[PDB]
Amino acid sequence: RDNIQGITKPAIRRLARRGGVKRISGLIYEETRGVLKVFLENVIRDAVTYTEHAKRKTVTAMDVVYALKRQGRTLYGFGG
Amino acid sequence: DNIQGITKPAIRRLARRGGVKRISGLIYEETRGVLKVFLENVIRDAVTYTEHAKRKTVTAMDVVYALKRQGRTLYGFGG
Amino acid sequence: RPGTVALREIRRYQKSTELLIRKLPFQRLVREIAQDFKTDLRFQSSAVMALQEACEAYLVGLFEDTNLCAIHAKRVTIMPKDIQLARRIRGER
Amino acid sequence: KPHRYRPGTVALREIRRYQKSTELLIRKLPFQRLVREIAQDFKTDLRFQSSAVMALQEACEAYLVGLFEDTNLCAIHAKRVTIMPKDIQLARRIRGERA
Amino acid sequence: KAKTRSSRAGLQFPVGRVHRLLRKGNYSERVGAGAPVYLAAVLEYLTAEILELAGNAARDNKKTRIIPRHLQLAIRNDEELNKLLGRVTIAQGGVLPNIQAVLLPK
Amino acid sequence: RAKAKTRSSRAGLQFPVGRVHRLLRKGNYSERVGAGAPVYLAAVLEYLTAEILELAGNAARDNKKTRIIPRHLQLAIRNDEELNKLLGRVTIAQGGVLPNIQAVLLPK
Amino acid sequence: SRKESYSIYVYKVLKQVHPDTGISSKAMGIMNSFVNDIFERIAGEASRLAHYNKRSTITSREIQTAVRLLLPGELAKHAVSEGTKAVTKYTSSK
Amino acid sequence: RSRKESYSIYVYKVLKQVHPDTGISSKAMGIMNSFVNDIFERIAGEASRLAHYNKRSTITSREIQTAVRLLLPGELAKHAVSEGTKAVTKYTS
Amino acid sequence: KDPNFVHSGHGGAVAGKKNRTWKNLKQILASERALPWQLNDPNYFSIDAPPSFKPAKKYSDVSGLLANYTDPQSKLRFSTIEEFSYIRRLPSDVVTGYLALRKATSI
Amino acid sequence: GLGGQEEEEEQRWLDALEKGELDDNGDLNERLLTARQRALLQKARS
Amino acid sequence: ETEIIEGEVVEIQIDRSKVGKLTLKTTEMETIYDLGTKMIESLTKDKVQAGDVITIDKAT
Repeated sequence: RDNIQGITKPAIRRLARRGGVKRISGLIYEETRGVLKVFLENVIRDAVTYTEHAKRKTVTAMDVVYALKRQGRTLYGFGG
Repeated sequence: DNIQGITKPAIRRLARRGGVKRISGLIYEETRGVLKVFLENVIRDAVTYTEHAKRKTVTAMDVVYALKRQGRTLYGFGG
Repeated sequence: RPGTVALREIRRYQKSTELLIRKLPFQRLVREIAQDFKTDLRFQSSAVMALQEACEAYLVGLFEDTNLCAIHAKRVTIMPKDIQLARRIRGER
Repeated sequence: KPHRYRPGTVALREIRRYQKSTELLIRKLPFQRLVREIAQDFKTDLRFQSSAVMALQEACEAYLVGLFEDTNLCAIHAKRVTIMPKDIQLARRIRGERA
Repeated sequence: KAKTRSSRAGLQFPVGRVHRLLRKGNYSERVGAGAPVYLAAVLEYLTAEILELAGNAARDNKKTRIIPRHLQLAIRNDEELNKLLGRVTIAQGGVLPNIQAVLLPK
Repeated sequence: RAKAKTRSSRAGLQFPVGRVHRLLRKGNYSERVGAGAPVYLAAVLEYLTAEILELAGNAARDNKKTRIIPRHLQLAIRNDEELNKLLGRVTIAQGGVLPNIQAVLLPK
Repeated sequence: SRKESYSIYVYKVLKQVHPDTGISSKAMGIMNSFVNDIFERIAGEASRLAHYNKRSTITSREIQTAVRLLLPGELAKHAVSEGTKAVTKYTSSK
Repeated sequence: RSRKESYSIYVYKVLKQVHPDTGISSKAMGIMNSFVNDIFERIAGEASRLAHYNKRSTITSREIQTAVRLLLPGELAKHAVSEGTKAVTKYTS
Repeated sequence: KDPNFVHSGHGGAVAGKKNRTWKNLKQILASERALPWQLNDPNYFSIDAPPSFKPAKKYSDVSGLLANYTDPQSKLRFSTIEEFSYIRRLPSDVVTGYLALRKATSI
Repeated sequence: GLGGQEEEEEQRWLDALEKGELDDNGDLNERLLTARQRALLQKARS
Repeated sequence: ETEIIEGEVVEIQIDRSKVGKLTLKTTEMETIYDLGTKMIESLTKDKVQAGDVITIDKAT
């Protein structure tokens, strides 16, 4: 329905504070949410194309790991 | 020592293709460093392909394979 | 005082190891973004954890690059224009 | 026709003419000579193909043009219309190319 | 009598050469006959579509002989060529015209 | 023929020369995988394994604990300018980030 | 020896696209290198996909998947339309 | 049935050599298995290119010596080449 | 004028793709090794001196004095503390020079 | 020679520069679109 | 007159007779030395390791 707003204002505060930023102007939130959603969209679309090719309904940890290799933004520890 | 032969005018021209309105005088000497270190990447990779081929001559393919490995592929040389 | 507890907050999340986004909101967001690629998908419990680890990492790196943009412009305060600069010069879009 | 100009009025003509044309901005011999330096510290007495040295210049200038566009946008963001070496560093770091 | 795989699939591009390039390229010990048909058709689609832009760019820019500048104009005017090629480079194609906004004087 | 032994033990390696040869020869990286390749590759993997484990063990001991956890691996690789090239665009599950500040942030 | 390449097919496509038009040897060098780069890109991703599935056979489905993984957006759809049309002709023509 | 085929034994045999007092967590075993697996794919992938870039049919120590020299950074490249030559030297007698 | 006007074609490369001169000395030796030599015959290569039976004394690179030492970095060899203070200041241009000057591992 | 047309093109490009009436790239027909670009223009019109 | 080596051992390497190689550092120079058999059977015997400071009576 409307789930992009579920990335909460404190969660943005914390994630940006792990990233070390000092002052968050309140303008930041919706562009950060949209950017995140587009990165998810690319990874998910790729994972769905692997899953559709594999004749399979369930998206596995391997499909997201292969999408992260296809995008050159890899992630160790989930297998492979 | 031949990197100083890359000219301040050529660096203005090369920056002006990038659309910059104004330069500062430190850019010319720092750009020579950036060019030298970029060569000191792509040449050493190309030489490594050249050595694997047992060659004395650095070919178009030797530099194309280096530029492809560096993810900056150049179309119009090799194939 | 303000900006001082905002700075003291950095060292806690840079030392601590846990995920910062809420699992269920993220889980629904992945499924939402998937709906117009396909209906009726099943997601393995490990896959959405991997997607969250990738997304929090992507944002942490983008926030460092955002901090670089702001501090280069002599600001301790970040702005959406820092994200527009970063997402251009990254070569992404 | 006029004299001294409004500053940048010929710089706009430089951008136009160097973007409309496609020739390389460094002359060949300075680069032809330079290519026979960088290799020597890792392997002596290499011989360079006439195609390879040109592909190296095409790559080097294409690499610098993209770096200058990123540097330009860094300067414009940082209020300036004048580029400075710290804009080259910001562009490199956010590209992930050194540091 | 024989029939070419290219004309049997309806392409100009060489289906049997793509088959041999898959077969000798070690991409597998087994290659399906439809794979090089599809791959030749996609290479042909990409080639036809970029050349249709490039010949129009040449004709618009008061020329007719296709040269690397017209290929750079084909690649950078269309966002799906621009994302597919991205960080790859064109020999003497230059950069697409861009005297930057704000620096363009008031 | 009496008492077989691993090609790893003949090379002086822990890493599995048989497995590496099997993976090279079924991965279709070549039509002819000469046995020097998997020995050399097993040794390369074993060296990189030793280097990255030793840095992680130092990071774990410096963090006062006797176990490698992904946090101690992230605090090894982001503290090495060589491995931060080799792993320079890989993400670590449970690793977090390196503690870091631009000096312009700090008060008074 | 024999420059194993794509130039005559690229030229035959140009003459199918714009019969009046002609093309420099440098632009043909770009076309050959681009074609061979996209070939290695697709065939590489198809071989990865085959290993991920534990398949040997490089089927039409593998190439299609590698194509829609590598091509963006509507360009993926229209290239997929051309590839599926070409296979539809081939499988009908025997 | 399927089997996990992991490098877990060998990374542990190496840890117990470099830090005899120290152990591996199950998630760090995952990171180590990922690192070995990815570097194997990176090196063998470049070795398959390096064979066809000379149109040789085999892969041998020289293809992988070249792939190590290309893929690895500074000191690690000369160290990995030293280890590969040492292991092949012992293996060939 | 001169002792001849009609110099014969002795067997240089008169019109071949190869270089104009005769076979170089290595190629003369490679072909001379095909002749029906007996074990005792004065072959031009059999006159080569032995490889040295002594280990060869270490002489320092920058000064020629007897070298007790070799540098872990530059692999130059040296005799005294002030020669190390010089060798670490040399540009790599001449470090690779001095190694090649005694045909060491430098290529 | 006919380079006088390119000099007048530069004069037209200067008239727009003096007015300040140029695109964000500094630059000065649907029949030019491929079938994919017609589908993308349909997607822009929907 | 006596031949004494002294320095921090920087690095020490041994392999199978035996062959090996030692390095030393003072505040003012560094060296790499190939070792003869009767040094190998002394540096190993006395468990010398990188970062030790050692004095060697060279004659013995």
